[PDB]
Amino acid sequence: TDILREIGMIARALDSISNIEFKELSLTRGQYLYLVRVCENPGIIQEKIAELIKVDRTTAARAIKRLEEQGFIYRQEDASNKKIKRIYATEKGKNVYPIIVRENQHSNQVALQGLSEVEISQLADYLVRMRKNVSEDWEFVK
Amino acid sequence: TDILREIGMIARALDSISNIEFKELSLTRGQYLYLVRVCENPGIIQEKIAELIKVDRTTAARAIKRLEEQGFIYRQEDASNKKIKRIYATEKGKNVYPIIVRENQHSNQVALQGLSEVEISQLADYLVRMRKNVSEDWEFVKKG
Repeated sequence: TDILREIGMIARALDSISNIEFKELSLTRGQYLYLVRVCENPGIIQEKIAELIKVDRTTAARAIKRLEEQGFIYRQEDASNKKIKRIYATEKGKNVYPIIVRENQHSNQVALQGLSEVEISQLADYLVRMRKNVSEDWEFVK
Repeated sequence: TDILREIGMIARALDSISNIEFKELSLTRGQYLYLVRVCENPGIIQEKIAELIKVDRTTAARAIKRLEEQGFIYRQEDASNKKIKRIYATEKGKNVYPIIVRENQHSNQVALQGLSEVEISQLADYLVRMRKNVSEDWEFVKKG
């Protein structure tokens, strides 16, 4: 099979599922990805967020603004440097985060059905290496 | 290691690379995905393309609509049912398709650097299983 094509189909199917199940939480269209990174990294900046999620800064910028408008996060300029805008989860964001975490844990269980622990262990090694290979190529292309 | 987290980062990284490299070819934002499926499946219907690419029917309709506007594909209405449209690549779509095919092949080579033939074969098997797993779950979720 086409390895990258399979990876893309897995990613898009998961995204399509989330657009349905997170509809009532207003975290569709990948919004939950951003909230998860903000909750795991209080005080993080837009630039770093895009780096982690692997998207362009304009894309990340729009996602963050939307999350703010929906009340999941808030931003605060640094007193020292006005240029640094730190992102934090609001009470609402910290409230829904756990559901997203558990839903993600469930998605993994669904995706990994049929695979044993040692098989999942090898898979993990291959994927991390691929992610590193592709992330580096992205930097190079950027 | 969060397996799906890795899968997601790899997919988004590739998408981000495509948005830069296909910019002059008018195929960014995943548009190349639809052109490829159309060239691989001449005459395919919108419903089926969304199923293969794993997206909702409206997202696919939007992508297919943009491809038509940018002259990559055309849609012919079925004689028995005007609402059914078979999608075909235009001359422009066919001319560009090969470039996309080779660019995707290059992306796989970059991604798989270091992995042996045997490891890649095992990976392929694991990914096919995963894809079937999540595809059926999506199908179930959709059949609400």
